[PDB]
Amino acid sequence: SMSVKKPKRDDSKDLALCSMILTEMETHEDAWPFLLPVNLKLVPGYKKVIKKPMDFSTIREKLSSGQYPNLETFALDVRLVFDNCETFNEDDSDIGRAGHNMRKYFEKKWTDTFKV
Ligand SMILES: CC(=O)N1CCc2[nH]c3ccc(Cl)cc3c2C1
Repeated sequence: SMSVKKPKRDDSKDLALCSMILTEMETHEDAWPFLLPVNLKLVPGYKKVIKKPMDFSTIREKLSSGQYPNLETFALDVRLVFDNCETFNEDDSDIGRAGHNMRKYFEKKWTDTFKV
């Protein structure tokens, strides 16, 4: 509260570390569904159903331009990619599997980097 803060957890390297995680995300073999925004003119249903589209390129641009106030808003956008993928894709599809795989890969990197 006013004049009462817990000790400052060091956040100076967060930007760089989130960038590194994102690079690892971008270069994963199963990232292909997520690299660019879904083409809303070419994918029937997507626009109406998915209220907040997100993709890796959009996250990279937001990151590079200071649009994440903190590491948690970054993780919210990453998770949004996978949440959308689950909303739109059957688990037993290539893309549904890719999303589960990428979520798993992300969350380990996330824990190991910021919670281990
Ligand atoms: C991620 C997802 O729900 N999408 C919607 C379905 C879909 N199909 C694709 C084929 C090729 C590429 Cl590169 C991406 C896609 C997507 C993206």
